[PDB]
Amino acid sequence: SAEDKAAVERSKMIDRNLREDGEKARRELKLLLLGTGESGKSTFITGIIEYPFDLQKVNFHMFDVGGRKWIQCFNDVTAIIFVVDSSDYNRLQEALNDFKSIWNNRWLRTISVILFLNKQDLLAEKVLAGKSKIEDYFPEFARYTTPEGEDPRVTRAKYFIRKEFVDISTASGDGRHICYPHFTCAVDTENARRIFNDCKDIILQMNLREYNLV
Amino acid sequence: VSKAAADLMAYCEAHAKED
Amino acid sequence: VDEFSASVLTGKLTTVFLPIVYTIVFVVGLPSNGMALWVFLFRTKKKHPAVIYMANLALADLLSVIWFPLKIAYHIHGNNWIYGEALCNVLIGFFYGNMYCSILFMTCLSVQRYWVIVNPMGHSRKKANIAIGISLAIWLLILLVTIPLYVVKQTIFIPALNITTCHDVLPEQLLVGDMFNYFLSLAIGVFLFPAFLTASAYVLMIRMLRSSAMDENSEKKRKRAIKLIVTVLAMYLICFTPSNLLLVVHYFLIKSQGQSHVYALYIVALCLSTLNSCIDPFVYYFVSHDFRDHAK
Amino acid sequence: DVQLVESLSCSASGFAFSSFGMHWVRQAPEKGLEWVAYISSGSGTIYYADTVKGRFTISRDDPKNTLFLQMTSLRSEDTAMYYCVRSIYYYGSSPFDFWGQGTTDIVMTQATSSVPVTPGESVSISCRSSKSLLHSNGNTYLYWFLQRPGQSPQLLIYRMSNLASGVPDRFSGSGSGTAFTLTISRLEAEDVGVYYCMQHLEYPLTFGAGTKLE
Amino acid sequence: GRIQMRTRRTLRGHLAKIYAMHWGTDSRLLVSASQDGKLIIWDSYTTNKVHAIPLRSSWVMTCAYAPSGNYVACGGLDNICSIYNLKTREGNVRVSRELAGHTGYLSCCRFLDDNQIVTSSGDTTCALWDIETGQQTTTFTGHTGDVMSLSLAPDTRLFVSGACDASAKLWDVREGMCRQTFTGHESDINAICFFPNGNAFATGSDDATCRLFDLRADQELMTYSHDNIICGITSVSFSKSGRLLLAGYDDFNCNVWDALKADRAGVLAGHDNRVSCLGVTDDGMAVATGSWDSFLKIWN
Ligand SMILES: CC[C@H](C)[C@H](NC(=O)[C@H](CC1CCCCC1)NC(=O)c1ccno1)C(=O)N1CCC2(C=Cc3ccccc32)CC1
Repeated sequence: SAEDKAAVERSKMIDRNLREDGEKARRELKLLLLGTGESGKSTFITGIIEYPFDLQKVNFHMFDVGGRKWIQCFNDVTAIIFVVDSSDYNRLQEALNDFKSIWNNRWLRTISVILFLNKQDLLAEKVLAGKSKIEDYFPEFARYTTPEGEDPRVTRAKYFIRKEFVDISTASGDGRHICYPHFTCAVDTENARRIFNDCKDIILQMNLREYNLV
Repeated sequence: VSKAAADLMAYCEAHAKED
Repeated sequence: VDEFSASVLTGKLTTVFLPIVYTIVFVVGLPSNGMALWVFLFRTKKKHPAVIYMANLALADLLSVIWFPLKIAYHIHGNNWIYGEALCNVLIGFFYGNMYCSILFMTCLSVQRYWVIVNPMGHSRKKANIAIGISLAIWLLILLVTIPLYVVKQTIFIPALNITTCHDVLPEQLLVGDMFNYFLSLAIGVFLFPAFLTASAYVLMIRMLRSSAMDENSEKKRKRAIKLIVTVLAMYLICFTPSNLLLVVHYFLIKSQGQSHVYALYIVALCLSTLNSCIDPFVYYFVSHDFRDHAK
Repeated sequence: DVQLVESLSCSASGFAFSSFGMHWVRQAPEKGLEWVAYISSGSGTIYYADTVKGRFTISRDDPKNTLFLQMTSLRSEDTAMYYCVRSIYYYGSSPFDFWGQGTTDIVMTQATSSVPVTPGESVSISCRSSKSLLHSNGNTYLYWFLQRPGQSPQLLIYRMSNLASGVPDRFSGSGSGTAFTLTISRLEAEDVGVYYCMQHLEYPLTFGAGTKLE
Repeated sequence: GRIQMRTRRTLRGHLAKIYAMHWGTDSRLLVSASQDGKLIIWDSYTTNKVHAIPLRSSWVMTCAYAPSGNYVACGGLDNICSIYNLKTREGNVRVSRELAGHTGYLSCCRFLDDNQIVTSSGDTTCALWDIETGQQTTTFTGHTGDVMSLSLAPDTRLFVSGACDASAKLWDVREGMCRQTFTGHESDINAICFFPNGNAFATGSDDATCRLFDLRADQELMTYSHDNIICGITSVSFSKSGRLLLAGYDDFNCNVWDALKADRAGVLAGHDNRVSCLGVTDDGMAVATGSWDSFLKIWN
């Protein structure tokens, strides 16, 4: 038993280091990046691309799996970040279908999705110049009207594109997870703060749920 | 072909005595 | 005893109204808090800090009413105590000991929530220890203040009525110097100060959840918590302020005027405090959907 | 490869010093071996021999991979060769693996002082103990060391049956409870030396007398 | 007959979801992997931790134990099967080789022996390597979906893999071509294991059913499912006898299944989250189980 006590001492030495490593990683928030190609996934902010950043003394660890069923591994992340090219109407429905698969995923029913409708400048000029008509792909746009400088026409189209995804979000969320749509460009430096504020509210909705306030 | 299940059952029963 | 007290001690107030109130509290409080301890201890897989305080609160409210089956018989029999001096001391001790314990554990939840919601620093791993550490410091304190309820004779026999009063009638000396300080310190120290934290903690939570700094996407779920904070705080105040306010007035006039007539108002105002023992499980535990899922 | 140099202080290189508990073993000019002290990984536990208990002190500092030994009051009994020995304790580990070059209660005895040996023989060594080394674990905490002339002892067998790494198949320990043996099949020229047996059930780690093969 | 097992040990120390677990050949040592980024060697008998191996990539999906016990392997989203040396003279655990070459994530790794390991990946192919040089000696293309699990025969002459295409393929280790096609699952196959005879294997798919395929018939020998179980299987293992079949469901509890009667005969509900890994000792006297709860449990 003399050697067993030296082994039991070793396990506690291992356990001490295991606990001390956990407390370092507990304060760092994990984020998953998803989105179709030609989106600003890699610009708006190993075998799989990593990106760490910290705002207000809070560390974020952001993942982009270039190489879905690996999505299960990202259960219990702080928030999914989904980037979609709002300018390309032809591929928007394909991106809309992708967001449906992610939002109603079996293992993402508690993970809030931070949605970025990227490259809003390209959307503004595309309809501001009138070169292409959105109603070809979305007939219901002819009936939509904006509820809210910003040109009225681009804003009407801008909020219609969001409404399509938020309608997808609110149809099944039931308050377990919430989608947070945004508009951003490749030059928008505030895209990091949007994730920070959104993760504060994602954490708050978790404290409210687990402390029986909800 | 139909006796494969019976063969496996006999295998398990013979082995079970000395699990 | 005065002629008025005879009517109170034999009237429909204490003979009829109270036994009904304490009967329903026991029948809907004991099993409801009983199921609450079932989930918090058996089916809850982790010792989350909220579970620590809520489990203790369920215990405090459950223990407060276990002796009410003896109090129901006390009143229907005409305020006649046949179970001896021993059980009257524990029935008083458990009743005020747990009732004032609940006031403290609902102060732990109000302050526990305040730190988490307002300062999400997230060290919940180590706070599970603080919850048990704070939880024990309250049970011990409750025991240390419940001692005078056991070492003091309570049952008095009144020849003019042929009844024995467990707590309603006491000597003047006890009620004027011994209990004027045990209960004044109990109401001021174990209710008024904990009420300051619970009222302060929850109004600050409402102020934060109403702030414009919150994201508008959670407004629907953020305003449901606002209504539950007011529900929790309102039940805390209207169930314990009346009885505790009349307790200070009751014992204040006895020392200065010898006025013992206020006890009639206090016993009715104490019905609200016992009602809270069964209100809490429907306001703390059975409001969230996940807890109801575990119950099923 | 693995190195332990001494001059008391012991310098460690070529192995994870912090992960090894260390011993001090001393040898009078010819009186066998004696476990001076012991320190575990992380300096958690310290043991001393009854002869130096409280008089000697053992200290260890991981960052510079150095082990120390200090004497409060020297006596004529302490003149001896002092050895730096490493040991790591986990399930299948082999304690007392490596010995330094040296710097100038269970009782165990050996019935043999010295024997002549020739190559090609099958000589066997024997040892005795005052207690049953077979623990309820099924392990038997017996150890074997070979001290060739002018060389530090080297581990041959740990726990009475397990062949140490880097030692030829020739050596094979055996025993049961209290009676132990060490077989040397196909005796070769380099096998000439003094053989020591050791116990590790309880401290102090008492050594045997020493059988000098010629 | 009914089976009841009573969590004789609880292995605590993982701080994230456990994803894979492999028993040592001695039925006492145990390696487990979690998203924490640590590959922990456990002393099952005493619940001691022998080694704690920091992984370069925390997104590990599989762990292996070398049959000799000298090495362990880890693989996952890093697209690499790392090999670790447990018998280093320096006393620490260090990487011996990194088996890069897979185009998708690795879902299962299994040592055939030292200097030979077979891995499966999400790129729809398996590869048989040598660790001395780190070159794929063989590749086993033929799947149309991500491969999820591997099971080496007792003679290690063949191995079976399951893919998201709801098909399981047996492979000739020494020749490289597929030798058998098995199908019937209505969704992804998520776990595969070998019946101890080596002539059969059990598949666990996301369609919430297990099924037994015999290499000699490739037919539906048995179907393990029930109306009240509507969740997939995450891990599948066999007892030493082969009469007992264990499977880790996403309903947070493993189910023991009579491999011949096809009826459930036990439950190992002791986890608060999805059961991910599950394996029986070579001795047959223990049954470890890991889950996303982050605790392993030894069941006897
Ligand atoms: C300062 C008066 C004193 C408070 C006492 N009154 C009470 O016991 C009231 C009674 C309460 C009943 C319901 C209606 C309201 C009044 N109960 C509390 O005040 C009470 C209970 C708990 N905490 O407080 C009181 O009138 N006398 C006078 C008679 C007395 C003296 C000798 C004596 C011999 C045998 C029998 C009674 C007595 C006891 C003292």
